[PDB]
Amino acid sequence: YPVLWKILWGLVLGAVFGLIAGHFGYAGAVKTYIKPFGDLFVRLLKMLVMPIVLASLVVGAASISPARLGRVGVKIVVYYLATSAMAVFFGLIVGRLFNVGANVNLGSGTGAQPPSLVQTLLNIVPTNPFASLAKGEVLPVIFFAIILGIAITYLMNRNEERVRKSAETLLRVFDGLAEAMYLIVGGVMQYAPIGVFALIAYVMAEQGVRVVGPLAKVVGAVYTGLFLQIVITYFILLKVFGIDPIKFIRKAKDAMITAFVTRSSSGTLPVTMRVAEEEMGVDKGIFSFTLPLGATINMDGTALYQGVTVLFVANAIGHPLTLGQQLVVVLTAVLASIGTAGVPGAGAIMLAMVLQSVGLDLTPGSPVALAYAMILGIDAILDMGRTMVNVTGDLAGTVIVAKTEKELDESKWISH
Amino acid sequence: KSLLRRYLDYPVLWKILWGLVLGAVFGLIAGHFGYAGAVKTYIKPFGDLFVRLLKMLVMPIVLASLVVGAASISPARLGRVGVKIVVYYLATSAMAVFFGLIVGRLFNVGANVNLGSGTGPPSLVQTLLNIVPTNPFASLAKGEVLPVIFFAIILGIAITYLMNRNEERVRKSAETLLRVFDGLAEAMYLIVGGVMQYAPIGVFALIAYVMAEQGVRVVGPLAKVVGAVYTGLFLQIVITYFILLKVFGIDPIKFIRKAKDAMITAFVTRSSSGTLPVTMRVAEEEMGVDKGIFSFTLPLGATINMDGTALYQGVTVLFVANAIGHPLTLGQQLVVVLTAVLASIGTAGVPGAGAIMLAMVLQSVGLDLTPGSPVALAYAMILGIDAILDMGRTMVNVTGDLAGTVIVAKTEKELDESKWIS
Amino acid sequence: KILWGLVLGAVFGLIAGHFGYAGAVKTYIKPFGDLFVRLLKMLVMPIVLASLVVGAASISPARLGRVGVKIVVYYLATSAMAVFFGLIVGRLFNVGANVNLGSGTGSLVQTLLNIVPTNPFASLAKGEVLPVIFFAIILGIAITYLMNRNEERVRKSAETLLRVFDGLAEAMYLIVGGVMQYAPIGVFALIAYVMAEQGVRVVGPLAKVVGAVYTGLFLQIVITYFILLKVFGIDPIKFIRKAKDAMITAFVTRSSSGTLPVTMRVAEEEMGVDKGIFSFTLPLGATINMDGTALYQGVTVLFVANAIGHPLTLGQQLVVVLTAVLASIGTAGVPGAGAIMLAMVLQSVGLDLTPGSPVALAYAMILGIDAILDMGRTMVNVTGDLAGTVIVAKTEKELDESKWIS
Ligand SMILES: CCCCCCCCCCO[C@@H]1O[C@H](CO)[C@@H](O[C@H]2O[C@H](CO)[C@@H](O)[C@H](O)[C@H]2O)[C@H](O)[C@H]1O
Ligand SMILES: N[C@H](CC(=O)O)C(=O)O
Ligand SMILES: N[C@H](CC(=O)O)C(=O)O
Ligand SMILES: N[C@H](CC(=O)O)C(=O)O
Ligand code: NA
Ligand code: NA
Ligand code: NA
Ligand code: NA
Ligand code: NA
Ligand code: NA
Ligand code: NA
Ligand code: NA
Ligand code: NA
Repeated sequence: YPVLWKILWGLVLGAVFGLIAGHFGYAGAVKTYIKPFGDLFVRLLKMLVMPIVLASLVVGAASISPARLGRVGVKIVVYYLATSAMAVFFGLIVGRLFNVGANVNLGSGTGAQPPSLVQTLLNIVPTNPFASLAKGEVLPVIFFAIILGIAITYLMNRNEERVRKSAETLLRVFDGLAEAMYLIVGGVMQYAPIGVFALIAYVMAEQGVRVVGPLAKVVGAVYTGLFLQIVITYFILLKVFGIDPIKFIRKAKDAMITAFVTRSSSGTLPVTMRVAEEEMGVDKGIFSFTLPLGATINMDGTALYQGVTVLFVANAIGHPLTLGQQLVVVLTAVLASIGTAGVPGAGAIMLAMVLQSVGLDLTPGSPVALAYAMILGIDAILDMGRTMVNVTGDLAGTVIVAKTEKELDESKWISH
Repeated sequence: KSLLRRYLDYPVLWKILWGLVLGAVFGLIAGHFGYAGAVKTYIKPFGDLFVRLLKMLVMPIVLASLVVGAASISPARLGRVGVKIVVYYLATSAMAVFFGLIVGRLFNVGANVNLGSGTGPPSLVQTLLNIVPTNPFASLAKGEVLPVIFFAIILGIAITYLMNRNEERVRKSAETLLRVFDGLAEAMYLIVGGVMQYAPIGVFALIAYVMAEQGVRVVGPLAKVVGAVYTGLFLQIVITYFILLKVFGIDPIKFIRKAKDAMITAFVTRSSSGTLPVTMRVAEEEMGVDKGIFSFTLPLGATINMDGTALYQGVTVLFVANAIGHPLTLGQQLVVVLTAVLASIGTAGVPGAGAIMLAMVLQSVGLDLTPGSPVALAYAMILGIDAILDMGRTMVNVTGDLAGTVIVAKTEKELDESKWIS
Repeated sequence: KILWGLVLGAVFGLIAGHFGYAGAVKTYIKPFGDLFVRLLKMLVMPIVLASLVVGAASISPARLGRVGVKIVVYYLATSAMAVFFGLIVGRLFNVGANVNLGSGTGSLVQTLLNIVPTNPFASLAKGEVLPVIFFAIILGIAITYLMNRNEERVRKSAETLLRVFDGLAEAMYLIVGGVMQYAPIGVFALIAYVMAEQGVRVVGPLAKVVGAVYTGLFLQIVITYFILLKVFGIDPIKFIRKAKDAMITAFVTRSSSGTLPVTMRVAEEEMGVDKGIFSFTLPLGATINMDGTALYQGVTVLFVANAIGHPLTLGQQLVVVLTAVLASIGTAGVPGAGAIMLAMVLQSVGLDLTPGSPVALAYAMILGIDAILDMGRTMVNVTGDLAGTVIVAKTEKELDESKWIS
């Protein structure tokens, strides 16, 4: 059965299974007897994340010039900010069509300390990479791996045979590791149809029943807005750089479906990278840098979930956001999506920062704190679709930057 | 550059047996004569150094040997080796509880404690998922062996795949990586050998401290617990291990003389995981087993195959249940076999975890450790002599790991018969 | 240029702390010093592990063993001299005699065993240098043994492994040099922040402590280091000129362990020591060889007892020499840890830090200027590591005599 089209079978069936079990009251059998298999699928991808990030980027940063890496960053970051900003802008319009939370009708009454930005930045530079590796801190690994692979290529270009042979040997240890990791990613993706089925079956069972109210109308709204981001911003950007966007989606889909049901960008980095190499044809000089960075700081789906649910609260308490306030949201939902860790649920946690920025404080027991908790009740329903666009923008950004740097192997894009 | 240097000249297997016998005589003297606090202060640190040294080697020598060994074998074999070692571990655990129950009733442990007592899916799955690590750098830093065993097996297998490629580039990268582990494994096994120079001293100290602290306590019905447990541990070795060993054509007397360094070390460190470096170096040099086997069976067995604990748990549960005037019926002892096997599989390879898990074995037959009850009193009588019993069991926990590794090896033709001829 | 940022930042921070903009300096200049510290920090664990595995293979145990026996004997004697200087310099300045406070008239072994790691992957993640030092020696010693095997097969495995450490060390030393491009800025920021916050406080008998502590630190360099250096035939003006990057990085980061990458690259590029030496003596000395701490402790211990009217007797000052040496060995190589350990030196002559007591006030006067004293302290903590590594290296002929000629 076509493995491009079989992981898609597990997604649908688990969704029907979980919706059916959820609508019929067996979600506790699904948590006990089905949830563990998706958890196994999650643990397997998780173990690959730290080595496959470290090794691919040491290799990739050696296997390219600094000035390219530097131009890749400036390019990928210019793309990343603007695709995030467009996501906020799309959620705001999609939130109004669906008219989210206007019928929740809570009275509220007429109404900062922004987190230090510098310490988050200094936090990029690790102070012990063995610790950042053991703690799982991807962004500090990205920094050390680039710094390291850059130094390895410098040492490969030295007059000594003794120095060249030591540095070149080190780089082979990383190349040996990276090639081994991409191998297992492909092997675990044999189980991927099952883990997908279990995760979506557990999720649909627990919060299926909850997608029935104006929360259901929220879900309708968030998924619609995510879609526009793809078919408008990604397809147009993809088609703009001469990439058949249908060939792009057809290649991304393994990374999209694991992103969806694991609700973790960082947890689906291995599939996103293996998709970026085998299917997409990107060179490690590119995706070994952009794909892990984007798993953290490029969350188009979160920046749009945050845009849609922020309108839901202000409507739900009778203090709708003015225009001048929605323009603060574009700034601050981008900032919060940059800050959102790539693990399940962290986007809701960061949504608070976005409210605190427009003057909707979450004082406990207040009407605002009530609307926030209506959202967190369907968070997994919205979490799946959110992480998917967080990854898809990482691939569309990697593929687009690659065709710009001549680092895209066009032999992989031929319907024959 | 010191003043004095004279040690290190004797058969280390014979001198490690010298430190064990002498330390037991020494600690017993401080016990009945009251210098047990000098031994904890002035002798225990040497046994502690010997433990830290073996401890530093565990994570590299498991990771490297199993990456090496797992690349150096075919998966369809590895899967059959696992199936073989796993069925052996279960049957021998079941056999140990079966022996502890029989040896426990023969010695009749705790039948005369005379405490009055009033006549009055969910949990295992996460333990399995937890075998799969979610970050191996962390599982390494945290010391999580079973997650590393998993990663190491999974890794080396991928390395052999890459060594078989049309590319000269992929083959040589994998081939290079594989050398780093092989380089690491050989360096670890080297240091194991250097450290085992200190082992006659470290063995002497550990047994001297334990015998000093808990010697005095082995005088009462706890002494009869000791009598039962050692008798069963002895029976488990000379009956089930010897009969099992001889059935597959291994001289059981040759096994013990090769195992002894691991046996004596497991005994005095009371930690399977802590005697793994000696257990593997013994599996290679003395036993003649190939890294394709013991790099998997020896770390897997240090955790999940505890024959010595599974017999300890059978004897002490009979001791407690007899001690409250509600002796165990047969139908319960068949639950003890079911549940002490389960609880011995769960017992971590650290000193004392068998008592901590012994509680789970009691909870399974209806002896709750509610505070102030008679039951909690008998459990604490056991925890009072746990070290005296901890030594003898970890010896049989490890002795059974070597016996299982060698027996599985000869069925896969992977044992070097040149060490067994003379 | 690292020496210009040090001068300019100190003049700058003194001015800002004098217009009350020390919180403007903490807000807008301290981060550059923190980047420079995080950058140097990331390198310590790899560049220590790799350099010592390499260096320990590339030398004989009996040398390493004799180097150790030599470096440890050097380490003790130079430390003991510092306290004797702090006692003399603290007594010369008569520190804290005008504080006039009335006072009432009437596990070590585990730290040793702690050197032996129990999981080296963990000791790596934790930043525990000394347990890595032990494992790296134990490892690298094993590699040459396997490279000195009859096998072609094992010779190539270990030779492969050793190259991984050599490849890593060479990248580490490379990055240290690149990070030192930023160092003129990071130095400026750190000294500007410290001068801003604690400048104002060098004004009282605290000023005389700063005067006293720095004066003795200088003698340790210009007397004991220079005399010992000249005794083994090393030009001290060429030495300091080579040491300076490690000195000034140690000065403004107040972390010996944080200056390890600069101290080692100075030991290789500038000094010319072989990894068989400095990859063992320099990380060992960052922890246990603190001349600068032992002199602070001698001067400030005199400061407390004078400030409370129970001056130390001779028999007591001779306990300070023993115990300020011991406390400097125990002081971690991070900012401030010498002050924390000064407490153990006070308790050693009977100045207990019972809360609210007169003793506890003099301690807190000292902790108010700790950073002003911490900078000068960590500088002589590494400066003594370089001087001894070079001196011990020349005794094992492992010093490159070509870098000391023009
Ligand atoms: C006890 C026996 C009960 C039998 C079933 C009765 C339960 C109520 C209807 C069930 O159908 C679901 O419930 C919501 C009904 O409101 C829909 O919400 C929503 O569904 C979309 C989003 O999923 C939104 O766009 C829609 O506006 C909104 O109707 C939802 O989709 C639909 O699947
Ligand atoms: N699901 C997480 C966080 C979120 O849901 O916002 C991610 O993008 O990786
Ligand atoms: N001694 C422990 C378990 C126990 O205490 O029984 C071991 O085998 O590692
Ligand atoms: N500054 C620290 C400790 C101290 O202040 O003494 C060091 O030298 O490493
Ligand atoms: Na974006
Ligand atoms: Na992303
Ligand atoms: Na983010
Ligand atoms: Na068993
Ligand atoms: Na065992
Ligand atoms: Na166990
Ligand atoms: Na010294
Ligand atoms: Na020092
Ligand atoms: Na110290």
